[PDB]
Amino acid sequence: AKHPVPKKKTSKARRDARRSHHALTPPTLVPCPECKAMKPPHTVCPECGYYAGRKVLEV
Amino acid sequence: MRHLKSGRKLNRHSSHRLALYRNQAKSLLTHGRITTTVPKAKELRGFVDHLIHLAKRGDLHARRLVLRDLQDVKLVRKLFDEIAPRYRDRQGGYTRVLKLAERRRGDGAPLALVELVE
Amino acid sequence: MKGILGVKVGMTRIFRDDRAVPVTVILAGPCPVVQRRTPEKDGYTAVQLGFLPQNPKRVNRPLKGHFAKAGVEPVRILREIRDFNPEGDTVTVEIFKPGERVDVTGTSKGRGFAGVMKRWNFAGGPDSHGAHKIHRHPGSIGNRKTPGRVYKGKKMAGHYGAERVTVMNLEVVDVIPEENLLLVKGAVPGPNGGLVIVRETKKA
Amino acid sequence: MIQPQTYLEVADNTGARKIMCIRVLKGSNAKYATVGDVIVASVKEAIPRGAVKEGDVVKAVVVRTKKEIKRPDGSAIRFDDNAAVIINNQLEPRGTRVFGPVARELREKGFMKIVSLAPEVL
Amino acid sequence: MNRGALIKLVESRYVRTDLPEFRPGDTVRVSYKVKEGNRTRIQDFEGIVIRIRRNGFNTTFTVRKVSYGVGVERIFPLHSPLIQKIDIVQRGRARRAKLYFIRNLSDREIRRKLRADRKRIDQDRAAERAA
RNA sequence: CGAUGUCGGCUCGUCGCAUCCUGGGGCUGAAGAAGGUCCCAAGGGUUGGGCUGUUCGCCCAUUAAAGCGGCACGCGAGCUGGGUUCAGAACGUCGUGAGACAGUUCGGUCUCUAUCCGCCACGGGCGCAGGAGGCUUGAGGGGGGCUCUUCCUAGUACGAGAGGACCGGAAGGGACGCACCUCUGGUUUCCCAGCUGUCCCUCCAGGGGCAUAAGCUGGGUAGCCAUGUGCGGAAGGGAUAACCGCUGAAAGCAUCUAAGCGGGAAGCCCGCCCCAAGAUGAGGCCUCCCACGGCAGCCGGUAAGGACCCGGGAAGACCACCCGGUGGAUGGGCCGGGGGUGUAAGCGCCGCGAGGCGUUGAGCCGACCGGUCCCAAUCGUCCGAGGUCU
RNA sequence: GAAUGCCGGCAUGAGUAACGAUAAAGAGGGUGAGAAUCCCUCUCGCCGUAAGCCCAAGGGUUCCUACGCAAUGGUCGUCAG
RNA sequence: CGUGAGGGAAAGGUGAAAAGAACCCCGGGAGGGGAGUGAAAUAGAGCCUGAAACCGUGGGCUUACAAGCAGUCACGGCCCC
Ligand SMILES: [Mg+2]
Ligand SMILES: [Mg+2]
Ligand SMILES: [Mg+2]
Ligand SMILES: [Mg+2]
Ligand SMILES: [Mg+2]
Ligand SMILES: [Mg+2]
Ligand SMILES: [Mg+2]
Ligand SMILES: [Mg+2]
Ligand SMILES: [Mg+2]
Ligand SMILES: [Mg+2]
Ligand SMILES: [Mg+2]
Ligand SMILES: [Mg+2]
Ligand SMILES: [Mg+2]
Ligand SMILES: [Mg+2]
Ligand SMILES: [Mg+2]
Ligand SMILES: [Mg+2]
Ligand SMILES: [Mg+2]
Ligand SMILES: [Mg+2]
Ligand SMILES: [Mg+2]
Ligand SMILES: [Mg+2]
Ligand SMILES: [Mg+2]
Ligand SMILES: [Mg+2]
Ligand SMILES: [Mg+2]
Ligand SMILES: [Mg+2]
Ligand SMILES: [Mg+2]
Ligand SMILES: [Mg+2]
Ligand SMILES: [Mg+2]
Ligand SMILES: [Mg+2]
Ligand SMILES: [Mg+2]
Ligand SMILES: [Mg+2]
Ligand SMILES: [Mg+2]
Ligand SMILES: [Mg+2]
Ligand SMILES: [Mg+2]
Ligand SMILES: [Mg+2]
Ligand SMILES: [Mg+2]
Ligand SMILES: [Mg+2]
Ligand SMILES: [Mg+2]
Ligand SMILES: [Mg+2]
Ligand SMILES: [Mg+2]
Ligand SMILES: [Mg+2]
Ligand SMILES: [Mg+2]
Ligand SMILES: [Mg+2]
Ligand SMILES: [Mg+2]
Ligand SMILES: [Mg+2]
Ligand SMILES: [Mg+2]
Ligand SMILES: [Mg+2]
Ligand SMILES: [Mg+2]
Ligand SMILES: [Mg+2]
Ligand SMILES: [Mg+2]
Ligand SMILES: [Mg+2]
Ligand SMILES: [Mg+2]
Ligand SMILES: [Mg+2]
Ligand SMILES: [Mg+2]
Ligand SMILES: [Mg+2]
Ligand SMILES: [Mg+2]
Ligand SMILES: [Mg+2]
Ligand SMILES: [Mg+2]
Ligand SMILES: [Mg+2]
Ligand SMILES: [Mg+2]
Ligand SMILES: [Mg+2]
Ligand SMILES: [Mg+2]
Ligand SMILES: [Mg+2]
Ligand SMILES: [Mg+2]
Ligand SMILES: [Mg+2]
Ligand SMILES: [Mg+2]
Ligand SMILES: [Mg+2]
Ligand SMILES: [Mg+2]
Ligand SMILES: [Mg+2]
Ligand SMILES: [Mg+2]
Ligand SMILES: [Mg+2]
Ligand SMILES: [Mg+2]
Ligand SMILES: [Mg+2]
Ligand SMILES: [Mg+2]
Ligand SMILES: [Mg+2]
Ligand SMILES: [Mg+2]
Ligand SMILES: [Mg+2]
Ligand SMILES: [Mg+2]
Ligand SMILES: [Mg+2]
Ligand SMILES: [Mg+2]
Ligand SMILES: [Mg+2]
Ligand SMILES: [Mg+2]
Ligand SMILES: [Mg+2]
Ligand SMILES: [Mg+2]
Ligand SMILES: [Mg+2]
Ligand SMILES: [Mg+2]
Ligand SMILES: [Mg+2]
Ligand SMILES: [Mg+2]
Ligand SMILES: [Mg+2]
Ligand SMILES: [Mg+2]
Ligand SMILES: [Mg+2]
Ligand SMILES: [Mg+2]
Ligand SMILES: [Mg+2]
Ligand SMILES: [Mg+2]
Ligand SMILES: [Mg+2]
Ligand SMILES: [Mg+2]
Ligand SMILES: [Mg+2]
Ligand SMILES: [Mg+2]
Ligand SMILES: [Mg+2]
Ligand SMILES: [Mg+2]
Ligand SMILES: [Mg+2]
Ligand SMILES: [Mg+2]
Ligand SMILES: [Mg+2]
Ligand SMILES: [Mg+2]
Ligand SMILES: [Mg+2]
Ligand SMILES: [Mg+2]
Ligand SMILES: [Mg+2]
Ligand SMILES: [Mg+2]
Ligand SMILES: [Mg+2]
Ligand SMILES: [Mg+2]
Ligand SMILES: [Mg+2]
Ligand SMILES: [Mg+2]
Ligand SMILES: [Mg+2]
Ligand SMILES: [Mg+2]
Ligand SMILES: [Mg+2]
Ligand SMILES: [Mg+2]
Ligand SMILES: [Mg+2]
Ligand SMILES: [Mg+2]
Ligand SMILES: [Mg+2]
Ligand SMILES: [Mg+2]
Ligand SMILES: [Mg+2]
Ligand SMILES: [Mg+2]
Ligand SMILES: [Mg+2]
Ligand SMILES: [Mg+2]
Ligand SMILES: [Mg+2]
Ligand SMILES: [Mg+2]
Ligand SMILES: [Mg+2]
Ligand SMILES: [Mg+2]
Ligand SMILES: [Mg+2]
Ligand SMILES: [Mg+2]
Ligand SMILES: [Mg+2]
Ligand SMILES: [Mg+2]
Ligand SMILES: [Mg+2]
Ligand SMILES: [Mg+2]
Ligand SMILES: [Mg+2]
Ligand SMILES: [Mg+2]
Ligand SMILES: [Mg+2]
Ligand SMILES: [Mg+2]
Ligand SMILES: [Mg+2]
Ligand SMILES: [Mg+2]
Ligand SMILES: [Mg+2]
Ligand SMILES: [Mg+2]
Ligand SMILES: [Mg+2]
Ligand SMILES: [Mg+2]
Ligand SMILES: [Mg+2]
Ligand SMILES: [Mg+2]
Ligand SMILES: [Mg+2]
Ligand SMILES: [Mg+2]
Ligand SMILES: [Mg+2]
Ligand SMILES: [Mg+2]
Ligand SMILES: [Mg+2]
Ligand SMILES: [Mg+2]
Ligand SMILES: [Mg+2]
Ligand SMILES: [Mg+2]
Ligand SMILES: [Mg+2]
Ligand SMILES: [Mg+2]
Ligand SMILES: [Mg+2]
Ligand SMILES: [Mg+2]
Ligand SMILES: [Mg+2]
Ligand SMILES: [Mg+2]
Ligand SMILES: [Mg+2]
Ligand SMILES: [Mg+2]
Ligand SMILES: [Mg+2]
Ligand SMILES: [Mg+2]
Ligand SMILES: [Mg+2]
Ligand SMILES: [Mg+2]
Ligand SMILES: [Mg+2]
Ligand SMILES: [Mg+2]
Ligand SMILES: [Mg+2]
Ligand SMILES: [Mg+2]
Ligand SMILES: [Mg+2]
Ligand SMILES: [Mg+2]
Ligand SMILES: [Mg+2]
Ligand SMILES: [Mg+2]
Ligand SMILES: [Mg+2]
Ligand SMILES: [Mg+2]
Ligand SMILES: [Mg+2]
Ligand SMILES: [Mg+2]
Ligand SMILES: [Mg+2]
Ligand SMILES: [Mg+2]
Ligand SMILES: [Mg+2]
Ligand SMILES: [Mg+2]
Ligand SMILES: [Mg+2]
Ligand SMILES: [Mg+2]
Ligand SMILES: [Mg+2]
Ligand SMILES: [Mg+2]
Ligand SMILES: [Mg+2]
Ligand SMILES: [Mg+2]
Ligand SMILES: [Mg+2]
Ligand SMILES: [Mg+2]
Ligand SMILES: [Mg+2]
Ligand SMILES: [Mg+2]
Ligand SMILES: [Mg+2]
Ligand SMILES: [Mg+2]
Ligand SMILES: [Mg+2]
Ligand SMILES: [Mg+2]
Ligand SMILES: [Mg+2]
Ligand SMILES: [Mg+2]
Ligand SMILES: [Mg+2]
Ligand SMILES: [Mg+2]
Ligand SMILES: [Mg+2]
Ligand SMILES: [Mg+2]
Ligand SMILES: [Mg+2]
Ligand SMILES: [Mg+2]
Ligand SMILES: [Mg+2]
Ligand SMILES: [Mg+2]
Ligand SMILES: [Mg+2]
Ligand SMILES: [Mg+2]
Ligand SMILES: [Mg+2]
Ligand SMILES: [Mg+2]
Ligand SMILES: [Mg+2]
Ligand SMILES: [Mg+2]
Ligand SMILES: [Mg+2]
Ligand SMILES: [Mg+2]
Ligand SMILES: [Mg+2]
Ligand SMILES: [Mg+2]
Ligand SMILES: [Mg+2]
Ligand SMILES: [Mg+2]
Ligand SMILES: [Mg+2]
Ligand SMILES: [Mg+2]
Ligand SMILES: [Mg+2]
Ligand SMILES: [Mg+2]
Ligand SMILES: [Mg+2]
Ligand SMILES: [Mg+2]
Ligand SMILES: [Mg+2]
Ligand SMILES: [Mg+2]
Ligand SMILES: [Mg+2]
Ligand SMILES: [Mg+2]
Ligand SMILES: [Mg+2]
Ligand SMILES: [Mg+2]
Ligand SMILES: [Mg+2]
Ligand SMILES: [Mg+2]
Ligand SMILES: [Mg+2]
Ligand SMILES: [Zn+2]
Repeated sequence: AKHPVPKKKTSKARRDARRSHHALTPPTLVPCPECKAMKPPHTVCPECGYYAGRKVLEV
Repeated sequence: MRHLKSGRKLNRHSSHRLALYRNQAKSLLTHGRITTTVPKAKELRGFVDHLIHLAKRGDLHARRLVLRDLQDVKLVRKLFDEIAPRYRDRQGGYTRVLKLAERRRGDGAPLALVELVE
Repeated sequence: MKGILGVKVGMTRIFRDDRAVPVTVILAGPCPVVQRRTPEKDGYTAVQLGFLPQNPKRVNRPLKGHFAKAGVEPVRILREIRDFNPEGDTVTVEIFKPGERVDVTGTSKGRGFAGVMKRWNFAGGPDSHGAHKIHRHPGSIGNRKTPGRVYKGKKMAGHYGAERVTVMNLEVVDVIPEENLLLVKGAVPGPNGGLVIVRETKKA
Repeated sequence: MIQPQTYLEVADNTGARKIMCIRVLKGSNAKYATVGDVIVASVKEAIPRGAVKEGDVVKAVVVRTKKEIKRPDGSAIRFDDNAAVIINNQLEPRGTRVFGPVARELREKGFMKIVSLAPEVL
Repeated sequence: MNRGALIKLVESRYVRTDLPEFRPGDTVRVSYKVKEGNRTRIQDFEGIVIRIRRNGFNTTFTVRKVSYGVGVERIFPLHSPLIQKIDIVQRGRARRAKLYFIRNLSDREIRRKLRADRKRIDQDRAAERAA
């Protein structure tokens, strides 16, 4: 190879346009049916340790 | 292509991956429940379930087969005397994986519990 | 034209006049007529076939109304056969008889991101004599200042397969109506389990 | 499955012992010769005082191959060597006897005399 | 649906059951139907079976023999209609499924390596004492 | 000249036509067969070797043919580095010498990261006046386009003979292309077995690690594959080229042409296969939802639907696509079958012993074809029409 | 306003290459505001003419213990030259 | 920095006065919010003034059929005085 290099500085517009797909998407959260805490679905609740309606975990 | 290929690789060569499964089995069979990454948890099910099933058969041959992976005679003895008889009527499904809510801080890894079923 | 929708089940071979005959087995019918395309209504002629029954608890409301207007139970797949107006309300393997030739359309197996050697049978590069990290590379992709660009349609690495492919003029070796089974001599695109379309051949 | 550079045993009594295919006589650019195909070959080894000698450029028909031959009945046949019989421009054998078995494909390709001269046809 | 059962169903018209069970290392005589012009005859191929390649109806087996100084191998579909009959000429006992290694052995070394399978030879004698 | 890397090769093509072959023709000092010469024709095709850095060329063996040129003597941010083209060394030769030679000879550092255009693939956004779930039309693109032999007609027409057709018909090939894995043949990183050395468990027996990122060796399912299997080039229609005509004046004859009509190419248009409505010219059909509250606008709750999350997938870099989510067989286990390996351990018996025989096609056993709710897809959340105007 | 000018500041490339031998990890327990990364136990792997031990150069407090984590450590850090 | 001869930097400013922010609140701390001091605290010690490049939050106009040395001339739409 022969060391490719940028030909022109990237403009503010083109830099920020490239970044138009970078925004985070918020985390998916459901209420825990036992303690009403907001938590990812399909995880053992980190606030009360219940899952599938029963205590799985000391928290 | 990976078409219809079975079994994770876990970025380990042959002997390391086999030693990973053996070591996790000893740990799970010892404590009843462990925490790993979700991918490791899922692959550990089939490995342990097979050892538990051979324990249920109970013969000398089964014990010698199990010993190839577990090596600890006192632990195989625990597997045959205590662990296996509480699964006499259970046909498969001797382990369960439940995903944990919080990721590991240093690398974001999703975690899961693996345990023996009641 | 005449056609039917099907599932590719697998390959084997039968013996016919002391010859081994490679066959692909297709589970073709039966296919209810769910809609007819007419020149007055739709501007052309074809029959929308249905295939494989579905759990209604999975069929949403606009689809349910479409089946109900046809008086047909909920089906997994709708596909049209162009220029085909079957007389009955159901197309089965019996539209084909042994000795006929058919065109079979499937979705080919997917190579994913394929190199230029798998996709286009490029020769690649030498594996010794100083060859330097270009063993599977395409080589040159053009000229110089004229034209100073790369042609459209240049053959390059990229996704390969999982596309519609039609193999033409296949011999129907047997029909087993009791099991809605079609035996076609030769190879048919896609995996076992894949949806295929079997049409009367366009080759004379 | 024979191509230029391939060595073949000589299944006849022409005097030649080893020939080296230099051409597959099967069109513009055939890649391989099988049983029943004709090759041009150089004679690389011959016994003293035979009809053919070393350095002769001869034609021969491939009579058996190490690459197994497929048949429409679903079966196949495979020999331990790559063997040829040296022929003239009329496809006739130049020797008077052929050694070892020969493929039955030869018969269908018009080498009747070689088929009969053989001890076994498989 | 059961795609495997459907395939087995298509093959069912062609499966045969008249042929005798054999193992790699056995010596076998295959009576095989052959065309030649302007007739069709039965040619016997007799040799050691060095491979049984199993796939249900698509099982095939390979028989090796030396003919007139040259080794020959034939692959036969185990359910070919062109097989008239198979005769067990000798039971050999091997220690492995594939006997490719005998392609490199002298005939003496083969006789040493594939000795007669007494257990199965007696089994063939006991049977065939039919009523 | 604050650098436009320079021969040849390899790879990858694409174009011109002054055409090497294949298709169509006129003339022939064209009997036939085979040639010669010119015209039309660029759709496809145009082999493998020996020599030399070679381009070129010669030679060998074939071929329908082994075409000639352009693209920075196409292509070194694609590779090579034989040549050429620094520093070393030598020969011939020139020069008193230092040194010199498109003369020769041996050797001699070819730079991981692509910003923009371009190209190959894949998404996200918004649009397509109501919002949705399907199924589609095909404007316009692309892909493909090759050819040989044998046989019949017929040893006929033609020819003294040798030789040997048109037209029409049949079979078999080569290379190339697409797909596939039943068969043939590969691989198959742990599916099975055998083996050595060493260390260990537990002394025997039985096993485990390591000897590679499989210690070695003999095998090997699914998958992915070619060497294996199927299928393709068309047919057919339309308009033409060169060329050949019909009728026919100007020009009482003649003339394919000035009016008019016909025949006629592997080439052109269509036909086949694939993409395709961002075709903003945003298409069509079937079906579903509805005119909801508060102030071509806004605010919130809903509708048909959809997304999230999860189990996964011959789908896949992410994404996307597809299937499933307890009203469930989606993965995992377990069971049966297939498949591989090829007779486990233990015990009995024979041998002083290494071992052997029996139990036993046993034991082990990935992916393949299925079964089974044992394990896990719990529980849920958030979006989403109220239909501008003539 | 330019001198491939000088000094300084701050951009672009870009959330990109990389994070320095492919000897390799797993779990449980503890500490802590915080743990893949610190301590402890068990399992696994690697070196063993060394990747173990002693000495001479050179280096110059890096040694031991307590307390601590802003910076240094290619991540993290409760640990540490 | 260099074995050495030798080379050789950068770096000034709270306020009149430390009156240098007790005490409370979130935080492990860092940092901040109140309180308080001061004529002044975007004079709070990373301190006079505090330009420019460069980065960000809010608002007005505008932009997803479009060909561009990016301006200029014209007209029209919207927003503001
Ligand atoms: Mg390079
Ligand atoms: Mg380069
Ligand atoms: Mg580069
Ligand atoms: Mg390089
Ligand atoms: Mg670079
Ligand atoms: Mg540049
Ligand atoms: Mg901006
Ligand atoms: Mg950009
Ligand atoms: Mg708490
Ligand atoms: Mg794929
Ligand atoms: Mg791979
Ligand atoms: Mg799976
Ligand atoms: Mg996998
Ligand atoms: Mg594995
Ligand atoms: Mg791996
Ligand atoms: Mg990794
Ligand atoms: Mg690792
Ligand atoms: Mg290892
Ligand atoms: Mg190893
Ligand atoms: Mg996954
Ligand atoms: Mg879970
Ligand atoms: Mg999570
Ligand atoms: Mg951490
Ligand atoms: Mg399809
Ligand atoms: Mg490639
Ligand atoms: Mg390839
Ligand atoms: Mg391809
Ligand atoms: Mg190549
Ligand atoms: Mg290659
Ligand atoms: Mg090479
Ligand atoms: Mg190199
Ligand atoms: Mg290099
Ligand atoms: Mg290399
Ligand atoms: Mg390249
Ligand atoms: Mg240009
Ligand atoms: Mg795709
Ligand atoms: Mg039949
Ligand atoms: Mg398949
Ligand atoms: Mg000589
Ligand atoms: Mg011989
Ligand atoms: Mg099958
Ligand atoms: Mg069935
Ligand atoms: Mg015979
Ligand atoms: Mg024999
Ligand atoms: Mg018969
Ligand atoms: Mg210059
Ligand atoms: Mg410059
Ligand atoms: Mg310049
Ligand atoms: Mg330069
Ligand atoms: Mg060219
Ligand atoms: Mg011309
Ligand atoms: Mg020509
Ligand atoms: Mg011609
Ligand atoms: Mg003539
Ligand atoms: Mg003549
Ligand atoms: Mg002519
Ligand atoms: Mg002419
Ligand atoms: Mg002319
Ligand atoms: Mg052409
Ligand atoms: Mg062209
Ligand atoms: Mg050309
Ligand atoms: Mg050549
Ligand atoms: Mg050479
Ligand atoms: Mg040579
Ligand atoms: Mg050469
Ligand atoms: Mg040359
Ligand atoms: Mg020359
Ligand atoms: Mg010459
Ligand atoms: Mg010729
Ligand atoms: Mg010719
Ligand atoms: Mg040129
Ligand atoms: Mg140039
Ligand atoms: Mg020139
Ligand atoms: Mg020149
Ligand atoms: Mg050039
Ligand atoms: Mg050239
Ligand atoms: Mg070049
Ligand atoms: Mg280069
Ligand atoms: Mg070059
Ligand atoms: Mg270049
Ligand atoms: Mg360059
Ligand atoms: Mg380049
Ligand atoms: Mg360049
Ligand atoms: Mg050189
Ligand atoms: Mg040289
Ligand atoms: Mg030279
Ligand atoms: Mg020189
Ligand atoms: Mg120099
Ligand atoms: Mg030099
Ligand atoms: Mg010299
Ligand atoms: Mg001299
Ligand atoms: Mg001179
Ligand atoms: Mg001179
Ligand atoms: Mg002189
Ligand atoms: Mg002199
Ligand atoms: Mg000079
Ligand atoms: Mg010189
Ligand atoms: Mg020169
Ligand atoms: Mg010179
Ligand atoms: Mg010289
Ligand atoms: Mg050298
Ligand atoms: Mg040189
Ligand atoms: Mg560089
Ligand atoms: Mg980079
Ligand atoms: Mg780029
Ligand atoms: Mg540009
Ligand atoms: Mg889109
Ligand atoms: Mg989108
Ligand atoms: Mg329409
Ligand atoms: Mg079109
Ligand atoms: Mg367009
Ligand atoms: Mg076209
Ligand atoms: Mg005749
Ligand atoms: Mg005559
Ligand atoms: Mg003809
Ligand atoms: Mg053909
Ligand atoms: Mg298979
Ligand atoms: Mg295979
Ligand atoms: Mg097979
Ligand atoms: Mg095989
Ligand atoms: Mg194993
Ligand atoms: Mg050992
Ligand atoms: Mg010991
Ligand atoms: Mg011990
Ligand atoms: Mg022992
Ligand atoms: Mg060890
Ligand atoms: Mg190792
Ligand atoms: Mg091993
Ligand atoms: Mg060995
Ligand atoms: Mg093998
Ligand atoms: Mg192996
Ligand atoms: Mg396989
Ligand atoms: Mg092939
Ligand atoms: Mg016409
Ligand atoms: Mg006149
Ligand atoms: Mg006239
Ligand atoms: Mg006219
Ligand atoms: Mg006409
Ligand atoms: Mg005409
Ligand atoms: Mg005419
Ligand atoms: Mg035509
Ligand atoms: Mg053609
Ligand atoms: Mg389409
Ligand atoms: Mg549309
Ligand atoms: Mg469409
Ligand atoms: Mg347009
Ligand atoms: Mg539409
Ligand atoms: Mg809903
Ligand atoms: Mg996935
Ligand atoms: Mg992602
Ligand atoms: Mg869908
Ligand atoms: Mg769904
Ligand atoms: Mg649900
Ligand atoms: Mg439910
Ligand atoms: Mg399931
Ligand atoms: Mg299952
Ligand atoms: Mg199973
Ligand atoms: Mg079985
Ligand atoms: Mg079996
Ligand atoms: Mg035994
Ligand atoms: Mg035993
Ligand atoms: Mg004894
Ligand atoms: Mg005994
Ligand atoms: Mg089984
Ligand atoms: Mg299993
Ligand atoms: Mg359940
Ligand atoms: Mg059920
Ligand atoms: Mg919930
Ligand atoms: Mg100036
Ligand atoms: Mg500069
Ligand atoms: Mg500069
Ligand atoms: Mg400067
Ligand atoms: Mg300046
Ligand atoms: Mg400066
Ligand atoms: Mg600067
Ligand atoms: Mg920057
Ligand atoms: Mg910078
Ligand atoms: Mg990224
Ligand atoms: Mg980049
Ligand atoms: Mg990257
Ligand atoms: Mg670095
Ligand atoms: Mg990286
Ligand atoms: Mg590195
Ligand atoms: Mg590293
Ligand atoms: Mg811990
Ligand atoms: Mg802990
Ligand atoms: Mg830590
Ligand atoms: Mg921490
Ligand atoms: Mg520790
Ligand atoms: Mg070691
Ligand atoms: Mg030692
Ligand atoms: Mg000292
Ligand atoms: Mg120091
Ligand atoms: Mg000390
Ligand atoms: Mg200290
Ligand atoms: Mg210390
Ligand atoms: Mg401490
Ligand atoms: Mg620190
Ligand atoms: Mg820190
Ligand atoms: Mg910190
Ligand atoms: Mg401090
Ligand atoms: Mg640091
Ligand atoms: Mg740090
Ligand atoms: Mg570092
Ligand atoms: Mg602390
Ligand atoms: Mg430290
Ligand atoms: Mg110095
Ligand atoms: Mg110093
Ligand atoms: Mg100095
Ligand atoms: Mg200063
Ligand atoms: Mg002061
Ligand atoms: Mg002051
Ligand atoms: Mg405080
Ligand atoms: Mg605090
Ligand atoms: Mg606090
Ligand atoms: Mg403070
Ligand atoms: Mg605060
Ligand atoms: Mg404060
Ligand atoms: Mg105050
Ligand atoms: Mg004042
Ligand atoms: Mg101020
Ligand atoms: Mg101030
Ligand atoms: Mg002042
Ligand atoms: Mg200030
Ligand atoms: Mg400031
Ligand atoms: Mg500023
Ligand atoms: Mg800015
Ligand atoms: Mg803004
Ligand atoms: Mg437009
Ligand atoms: Mg617009
Ligand atoms: Mg303007
Ligand atoms: Mg105006
Ligand atoms: Zn909870």
